[PDB]
Amino acid sequence: ATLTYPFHDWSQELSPRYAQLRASDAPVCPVVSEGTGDHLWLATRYAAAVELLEDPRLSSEAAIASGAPRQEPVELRAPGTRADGVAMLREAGLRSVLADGLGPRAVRRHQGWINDLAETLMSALASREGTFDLAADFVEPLSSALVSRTLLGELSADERDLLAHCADTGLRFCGVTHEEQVHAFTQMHEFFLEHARRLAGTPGEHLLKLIAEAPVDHGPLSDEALAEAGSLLVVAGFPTSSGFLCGALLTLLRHPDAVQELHAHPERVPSAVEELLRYTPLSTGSVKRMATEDLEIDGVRIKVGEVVMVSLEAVNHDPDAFEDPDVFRPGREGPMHFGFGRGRHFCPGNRLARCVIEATVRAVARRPGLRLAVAPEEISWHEGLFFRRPRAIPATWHHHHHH
Ligand code: HEM
Ligand SMILES: Cn1cc(C[C@@H]2NC(=O)[C@@H]3CCCN3C2=O)c2ccccc21
Ligand SMILES: Cn1cc(C[C@@H]2NC(=O)[C@@H]3CCCN3C2=O)c2ccccc21
Ligand SMILES: [Zn+2]
Repeated sequence: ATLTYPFHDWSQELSPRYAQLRASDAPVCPVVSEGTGDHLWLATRYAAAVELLEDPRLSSEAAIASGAPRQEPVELRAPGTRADGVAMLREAGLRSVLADGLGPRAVRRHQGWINDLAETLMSALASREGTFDLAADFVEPLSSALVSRTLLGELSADERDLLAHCADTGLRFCGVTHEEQVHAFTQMHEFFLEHARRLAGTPGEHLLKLIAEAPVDHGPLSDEALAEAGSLLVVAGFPTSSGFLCGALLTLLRHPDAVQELHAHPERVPSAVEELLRYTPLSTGSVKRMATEDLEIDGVRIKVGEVVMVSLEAVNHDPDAFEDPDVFRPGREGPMHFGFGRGRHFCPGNRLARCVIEATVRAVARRPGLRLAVAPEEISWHEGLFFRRPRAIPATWHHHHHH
């Protein structure tokens, strides 16, 4: 009877399993990894997720460590490496560099070109008669520019392609062999071992530069430590940004009334950004934590060493938190969504993410003539990715009204 994980819901149609688990009485339900056979706890209710992700007895670092019970088929690392950029920066005493390079000051430095670039990419599409692909010709250049200009430094087109390929090949439940999946991480690691210092020295204020230039104990930060930072930034910023912006465009274009309302009321755009983060399902897996001591939540005993997963998508679609959870309702006042997680490990990139998301929403809201070119069921999805992404977003112009 035991349920295997994940649920193979690669499109935006969420698996019926979440509702089945949310209806269970317990705050966590047992599942078994389809890949490793590890037994895992899974939370799907908003209430349970708040308590679990606020608990200091559950450790992210410990669930990332090699050997932990895991949901993914292969370890997400170059073998023999720590591959925990967050722990790295904490160890190096560099938490403030990340906060400073992703905080509201950083956003203020980048929002100008981010908005100009969103507008450049969208106005460039106004010339297309017939069907064009918003994924290839809007999301990928915008997400590539975000990663290069705010995170890694000046990337060549080939380097961008390599890093994007490593993320798509490594961050998967299925669709590639184990050796190909390992090779994604070793290729990314070897790339940054060679190039991270050079990238950190390219012009601009990208985060890798700030990290490489920050004083730490005993000489400059090592090539291995910079490499660990590089791989963290790729997996944190690249497939997330491209997957989310793709899914958010699909949500907007499936709700032309919402787009038309934002066209008439730009002051409503920030509320729509937050609802996009609740409503648009990004990940096919779960955030995870390891218990560092026995604990009991609402009757369930979790033993030290066991791993607790929280499905943010399940949580964001919990009808006990959100009335009509499967309705895209941009003026929803609350409650607070789990699109960026919760607690200690709440996404440190959230301000930069919101900045790019808002730029994208406004580029659409200015042009309510932008339409999906096919029915939503006619969109094809990359199967097996941790971060959902359609193969293409075919779009077309009904008219060219803009302001
Ligand atoms: C420039 C873009 C981004 C950067 C630099 C970034 C950075 C990061 C980093 C470093 C972490 C790990 C934090 C930790 O474990 O302490 C993280 C976690 C997270 N990020 Fe972001 N991120 C970006 C974009 C996004 C986007 C677009 C989303 C969702 C739409 C997102 C959602 C999340 C979530 C839910 C977590 C929590 C994972 C957990 O609890 O283990 N991020 N991000
Ligand atoms: C942002 N983010 C952090 C982790 C944990 C761990 N931390 C790392 O630095 C390395 C780099 C390569 C893989 N890593 C990890 O999986 C993670 C996993 C899946 C998706 C996104 C993730
Ligand atoms: C919505 N959302 C969920 C996560 C957790 C991440 N999701 C996965 O599928 C993979 C599978 C193996 C481990 N994973 C994780 O820890 C996440 C990270 C960054 C940005 C957004 C995120
Ligand atoms: Zn108008």
